[PDB]
Amino acid sequence: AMDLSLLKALSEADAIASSEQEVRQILLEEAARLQKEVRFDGLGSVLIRLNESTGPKVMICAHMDEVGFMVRSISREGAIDVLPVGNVRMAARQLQPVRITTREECKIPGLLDGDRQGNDVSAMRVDIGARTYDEVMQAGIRPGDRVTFDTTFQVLPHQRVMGKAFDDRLSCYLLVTLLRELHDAELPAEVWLVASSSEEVGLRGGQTATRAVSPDVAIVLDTACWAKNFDYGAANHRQIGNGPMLVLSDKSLIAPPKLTAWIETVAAEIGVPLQADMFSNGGTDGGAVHLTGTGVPTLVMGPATRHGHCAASIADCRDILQMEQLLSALIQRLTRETVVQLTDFR
Amino acid sequence: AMDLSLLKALSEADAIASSEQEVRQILLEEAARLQKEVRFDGLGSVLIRLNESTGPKVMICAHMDEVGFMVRSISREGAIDVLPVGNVRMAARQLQPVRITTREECKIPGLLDGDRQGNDVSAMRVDIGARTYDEVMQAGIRPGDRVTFDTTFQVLPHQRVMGKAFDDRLSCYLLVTLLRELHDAELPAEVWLVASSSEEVGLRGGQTATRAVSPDVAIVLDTACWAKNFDYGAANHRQIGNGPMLVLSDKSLIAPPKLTAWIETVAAEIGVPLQADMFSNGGTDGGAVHLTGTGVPTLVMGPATRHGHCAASIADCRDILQMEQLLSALIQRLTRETVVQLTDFR
Amino acid sequence: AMDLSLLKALSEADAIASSEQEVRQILLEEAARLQKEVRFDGLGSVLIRLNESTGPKVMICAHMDEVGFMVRSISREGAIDVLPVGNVRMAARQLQPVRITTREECKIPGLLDGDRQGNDVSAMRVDIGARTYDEVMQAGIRPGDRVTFDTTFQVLPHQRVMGKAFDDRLSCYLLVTLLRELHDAELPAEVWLVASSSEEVGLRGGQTATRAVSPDVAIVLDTACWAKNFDYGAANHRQIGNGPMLVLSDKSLIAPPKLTAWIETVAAEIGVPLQADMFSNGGTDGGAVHLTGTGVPTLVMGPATRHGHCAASIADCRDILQMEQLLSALIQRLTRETVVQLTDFR
Ligand SMILES: [Zn+2]
Ligand SMILES: [Zn+2]
Ligand SMILES: [Zn+2]
Ligand SMILES: [Zn+2]
Ligand SMILES: [Zn+2]
Ligand SMILES: [Zn+2]
Repeated sequence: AMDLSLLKALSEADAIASSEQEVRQILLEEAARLQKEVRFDGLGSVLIRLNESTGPKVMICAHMDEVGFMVRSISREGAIDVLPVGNVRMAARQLQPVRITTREECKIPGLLDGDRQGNDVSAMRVDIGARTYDEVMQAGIRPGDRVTFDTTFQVLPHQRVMGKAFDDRLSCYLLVTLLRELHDAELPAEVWLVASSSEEVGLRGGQTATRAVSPDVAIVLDTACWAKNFDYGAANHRQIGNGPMLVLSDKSLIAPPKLTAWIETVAAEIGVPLQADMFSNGGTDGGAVHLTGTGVPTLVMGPATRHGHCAASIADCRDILQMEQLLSALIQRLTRETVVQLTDFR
Repeated sequence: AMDLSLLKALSEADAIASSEQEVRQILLEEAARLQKEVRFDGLGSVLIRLNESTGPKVMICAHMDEVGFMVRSISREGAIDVLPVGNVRMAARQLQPVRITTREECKIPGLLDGDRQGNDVSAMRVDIGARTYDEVMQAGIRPGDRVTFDTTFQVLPHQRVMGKAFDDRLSCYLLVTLLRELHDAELPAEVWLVASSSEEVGLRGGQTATRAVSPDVAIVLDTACWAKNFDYGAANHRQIGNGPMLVLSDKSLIAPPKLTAWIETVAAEIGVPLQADMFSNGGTDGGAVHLTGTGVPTLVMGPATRHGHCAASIADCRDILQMEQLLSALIQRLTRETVVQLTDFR
Repeated sequence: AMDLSLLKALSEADAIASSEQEVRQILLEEAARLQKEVRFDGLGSVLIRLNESTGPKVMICAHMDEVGFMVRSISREGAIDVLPVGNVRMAARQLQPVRITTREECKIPGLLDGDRQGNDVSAMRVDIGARTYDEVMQAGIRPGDRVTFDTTFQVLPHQRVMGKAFDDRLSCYLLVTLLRELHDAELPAEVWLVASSSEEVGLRGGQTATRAVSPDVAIVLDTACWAKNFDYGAANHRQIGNGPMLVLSDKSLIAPPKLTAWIETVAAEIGVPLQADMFSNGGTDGGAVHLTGTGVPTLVMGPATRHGHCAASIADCRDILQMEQLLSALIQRLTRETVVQLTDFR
């Protein structure tokens, strides 16, 4: 079963690096309802201790922030200059409905447009219909205000879903349903569920949250899409409906073969199909995470999406439920001896 | 003397980020034979304690991984899509003999080819003569398999050598011969010989291994070649036969003048000529290493090579022997008072 | 069965136009062991009379030479300038392992590199690690020395093989196995097996050897590959595993319909599938051969390969065995009345 109102709430929440209160508050409400202790790092990353165990520490990590824009400047004509926060697709920077969230938490709708030069779109502005600097000031808008795509979460035919911020609200969704499923479970590992701050602008909350937790093993949840959307050939290992992705490599991390092989054997036991994927361009917080302290065995997993870093992505509900199932099964098998065996280089 | 069978074993070993077992086992055999304690970081970096001393901690660091490719995908026709691991030269991605190592450690030879567009070569595929997907599966080949240049180590005239992975197997070679020479020596410093994991893909095993060791001083061993191979002019400071290189700067590190001055005085005492070099394009272990904790006085040194990040590099045996001699002499002189003198900013 | 040691010997032999002694000696050893008469043309082409017959003269022709390079010049720095011999692929002229054979028959390994400008790669140099002119002289290297790809012959999965010079060492291989099989056979034709000199540089040994033999009919054995390697569509008629190629046309020859029809009927009788192919870009022995004297009915056949004129090609052993079988069957059926029928224009 999908909780579509939770997925709607997370998708529609407006949260960028350093202003993630809308996502944080959802997570905090879930933890408080289940009487779970919440800790924070210096950046505001949410650290939820699932349980108490003398077994190995496992961190399951998602990012709270989405790609968007930030108010930079207001012109005398009431044009709102913005800069991108994260890698917003160049093709998603022209004539796009957006909304601006002010310090008083008011939301003002607008149309974003930019100048195109070849590949690149820069000099972006948001139009709220204002004719003066003062009209914008009156709406409560200020430099630093977050700007996000103006997308309503929607259900698609055949149990697929569409909305903004699936990178990485799908994984925030998974953190919550893991918490709901496993809050009273007897587990062989101590599990920390981490929603890290500010991933889209680099590798920020990932680093600090990992240090605060100090896991023995880490699972980073992120998503990705194939550039050629309707190419269902053997080269596309990011096809929605074909099961969770197991990321073998990205620019920041090459997954450890022992951990990869173990997860594959668990997925095969429980009947979850896996897509083994490699990122040619992208980075995840997998990179910063594994390089913490003296090194953490880490891999990246997640459901595939179509499109990404734009007004809307598409995901398949079965993929999401299967990731939930695989994560739970992995957690239930992560014994001290298992994690020792997966880190023995002799 | 040169141990050519050792250099052959190291050069011909196939080891990329996260799959360095072929090099690690060679290192482990050397340490065991000399009854030396071996530790690991979380990434599998090999940490060899040479001795016990109350003097300063000295780390000598080389990397285990080589540039290569990784199996990404297998088409219905039996084409094996691969992605580069590390910066493989663009001119080394077309019609190159390679071999793939499977999870069962079988080695399947193949021909790599890529699609050239201008400077760039991408969409790389390996051909093993297969006609179907299932033929490749039957050979044991899977996504994630390491792919390396199919190069046999060879002796050249006038005591020079040619083979793959000289970056950084020449430096792994140096770690071993230092271990063989100094295993029973009385030394003013506690020496750690570190073969770090995953350097070609970033600041990876270097960072974590340095933290595990916490040295007072670090020498990072790496190699480089001059782009204009037969220009023996004054601007080429990477000429084979002209002595070990002392790297004054690279993208990731500017060596401390106090440390470089000291090394220069030791080399002049023992009659080892040095080439002072600056990297305009490249980075090293050096960058990650010196930024560890509150900062480690660090420099980069090593034998020059011709060519690099391709099927074969060329090195001069005299250069290698002189580096070995300079490393031993530095270690014998690294007293507590020396390393305090070289770190005094007052 | 395949004689892999023979194919290895032929593939690994280093032989270019005017220096084909390594292949010629292999051929001479086979003929002597079977007490067969060997003649030469003025270029050194090897002419083997299989038998004595009053029937029509049949020539079966392969070429001895491979594409490679030739030492042109040695600089004061010990760089060895080379020029290509034959059409070496442009994508096979950069960072390629090679070896140089001197007049004393020593083999010095090296790395070839070239200067790319657009499509073209020129100003090729070989590096043997030398630092001076005199170092190269001391190694025995001189202008005129042959330079070949440094490729070891290798077995691939599913009974396929990989090595250099498959163009045209696969066909030299076929000459030898035909000689071994048919040395004592009673035949309706007088068969001449010809390994011609210097094909890669023009219409060279083909022309002169044909004149020395004056055949009534000629089969020229050569190989080709399809530019788009993994396109197994209907337009690729050079797929390994799909049977020997019958060349309907190339730049230098349009095969006689009467001859191609006959061969097609023989192949269908014995169950050998054929791929009918047309060269849009290439020429062969076929062109020079058919224009000899008052004209010789001639066609080109051979096993397909993948890749060509580079460090390594791939071939399918079944294709090679089927060509051997088709050649033997053609020879056994080539009666005086057959070859008169196939040349009657009235
Ligand atoms: Zn993202
Ligand atoms: Zn993400
Ligand atoms: Zn390198
Ligand atoms: Zn290196
Ligand atoms: Zn040819
Ligand atoms: Zn040919």
